[PDB]
Amino acid sequence: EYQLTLNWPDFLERHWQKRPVVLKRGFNNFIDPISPDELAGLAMESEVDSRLVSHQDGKWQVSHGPFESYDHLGETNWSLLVQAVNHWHEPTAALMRPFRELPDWRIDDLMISFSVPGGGVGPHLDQYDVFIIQGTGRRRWRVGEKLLQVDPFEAIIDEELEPGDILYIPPGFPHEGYALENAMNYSVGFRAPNTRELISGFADYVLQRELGGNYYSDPDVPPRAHPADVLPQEMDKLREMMLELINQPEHFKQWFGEFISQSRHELDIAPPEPPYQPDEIYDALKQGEVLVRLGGLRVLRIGDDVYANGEKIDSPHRPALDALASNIALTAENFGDALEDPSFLAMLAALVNSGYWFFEG
Amino acid sequence: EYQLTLNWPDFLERHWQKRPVVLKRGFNNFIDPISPDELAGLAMESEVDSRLVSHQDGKWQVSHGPFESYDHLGETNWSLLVQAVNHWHEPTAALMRPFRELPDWRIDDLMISFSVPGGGVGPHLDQYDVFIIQGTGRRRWRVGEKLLQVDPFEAIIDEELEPGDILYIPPGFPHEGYALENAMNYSVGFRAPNTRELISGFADYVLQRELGGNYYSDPDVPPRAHPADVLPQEMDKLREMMLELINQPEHFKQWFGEFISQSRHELDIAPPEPPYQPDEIYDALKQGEVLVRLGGLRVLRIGDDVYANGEKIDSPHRPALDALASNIALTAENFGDALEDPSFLAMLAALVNSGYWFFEG
Ligand SMILES: O=C(O)CCC(=O)C(=O)O
Ligand SMILES: O=C(O)CCC(=O)C(=O)O
Ligand SMILES: [Co+2]
Ligand SMILES: [Co+2]
Repeated sequence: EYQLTLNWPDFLERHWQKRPVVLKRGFNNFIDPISPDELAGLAMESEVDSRLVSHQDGKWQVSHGPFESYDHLGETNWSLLVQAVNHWHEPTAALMRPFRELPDWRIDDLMISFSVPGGGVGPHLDQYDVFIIQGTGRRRWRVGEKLLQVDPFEAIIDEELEPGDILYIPPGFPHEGYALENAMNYSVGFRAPNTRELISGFADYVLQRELGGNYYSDPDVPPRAHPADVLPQEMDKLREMMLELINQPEHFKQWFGEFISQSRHELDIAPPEPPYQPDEIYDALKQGEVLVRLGGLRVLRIGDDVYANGEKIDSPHRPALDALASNIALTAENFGDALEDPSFLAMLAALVNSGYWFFEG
Repeated sequence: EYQLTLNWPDFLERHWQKRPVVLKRGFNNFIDPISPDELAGLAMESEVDSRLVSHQDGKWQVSHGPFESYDHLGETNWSLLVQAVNHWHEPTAALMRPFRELPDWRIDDLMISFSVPGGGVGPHLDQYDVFIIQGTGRRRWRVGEKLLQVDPFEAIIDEELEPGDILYIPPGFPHEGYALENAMNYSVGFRAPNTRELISGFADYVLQRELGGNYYSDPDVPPRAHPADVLPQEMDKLREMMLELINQPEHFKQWFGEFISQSRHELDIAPPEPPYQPDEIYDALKQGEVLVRLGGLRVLRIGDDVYANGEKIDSPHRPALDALASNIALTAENFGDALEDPSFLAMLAALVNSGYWFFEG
């Protein structure tokens, strides 16, 4: 397992969502989980979101994958960036574990860039927190003060990253990175909803479930000098209906569990055929087999319920469920007596048959 | 003009959104604004929403317009119902004026039914308030107590309506009406949003305007024993973001003005060609011409702004604008000095060119 040398309370107190910082030797003896060639290969696949970025003579150029080849690209001034490699490559997903000191619901995916000297995407800022882990090679990273693609900035951090160095950047800090030597960078990205996404999502939920069917009612309709007027008390009442629908706590929790447990990038969903019967799940677990969560699959506990990729999961076996949320790899011990409950077993079978968890690989 | 004999404070105190009631002789010497033949003719048009409802030997049958003919229908047991005749026929729109004792924003449209003896749509309840005005002929109306198409009920009102009688029904009271003699009924309908429609609309508004771009921020991210958990304080914060976006008062007002001023039925939008220049509007008004609001067009005042068919209207000429909201027919006096303001004139020209108001007809 990858192991951070970070002082976490320090980082949280001084840097998280406050100030960028180079974590020198964040990882000791850093070994890359994937090679440039493997990355390129991955970028050859259609299910994978990737891009190639180039710059020559002052002018940029972006291409989107999949790429049939790379036959002629150049020695310098380009970079291949692949989103969510952790959805497609397990060793890569291992890089994200140490960052579980921060909450799962806030973590996004892992983006990998390979760059030849000069390669990079130019000066910009992002709306999300990011840890950029330096793998093989070397890159110059610059970060300016809080103000996509921005004007040139005066740097407050200007560093050459070495294998195992990590650059943390809060949202809104302009930054710029380019390779000095053939370089792999691993961006553990975070994600945070905005209010627009929240109200949109919740509205979709309410439409789908046919909730909020209560009509404005006015047996005490107020008088007005002008019949076309809409009075502030009526407005206040309608507004209050809206707020009240939002404050129905159980519905709020269910909607948010479904909303937030969805991923921002395509998952490698491969439903088993033929489907698993509950008995197979039982037997396999009892025989000591490991149930593995699909890479990038979001699984979060909200109250007593667990939410996996948009689906709610409810069971009177609390520790087993919590095991589903916390553990990437699972064994019979994690579930305990819950495996004797056939309703629970059928639930696990449904999850596996959806391709959300798989045995061993 | 049609004139109600109703005691309005009584009706509001005892009946509005509380209890159904037959208003005997609501109108004196009631003259129908439209004939059965004209209604049928209207139902022959494609832009018009209508239906024919029949019952024979225990079994119902519904057909939707437009109808090429009525050649063979029967002497009995059917009814033609046309939605929003006030969108298509001015004398009909005149029936709605007396009901402006209730707020414009709560009023819907006017639906007209013609029925031969036995004709009617059967026992049902509605989610909106309605005044059913009896025109020519006679109908038996029954209304049961608060509980679409319902089981048979024990009536609390069971009356034969005569020309000029009006049956008021609050939402949720089952009712049943059928003709005794060839009968015209005029339903002045009301409408009230539900919470689902409100949050949907507001969400659409926020998406369209790109509002709510503020991201959840957690420099004070709370500790947890389990990394997959989502804590109640974080939930409370997200919820609070939602509520706060809803409570931005000016945005709330604009969104609601745009939302509520839309009609539930197709309008007769006929943009003039060639378009009116502001000067023509000025001249026509100055010469004494009458500017007429399009039938069914919703125009409502919210704060200082006026909203017409989804469009916001802002002008430092308050009385003129208020005139746009309150008056169906307008003359130069209604606008006063505002007509000397070319920005205002251009505004009127835009409204007319959209077909929202027209000169004289
Ligand atoms: O790995 C890279 O070079 C790019 C990382 C980055 O800052 C971004 O794409 O937002
Ligand atoms: O005019 C009619 O017969 C029908 C009125 C009514 O109750 C309805 O359609 O909801
Ligand atoms: Co960036
Ligand atoms: Co009805």
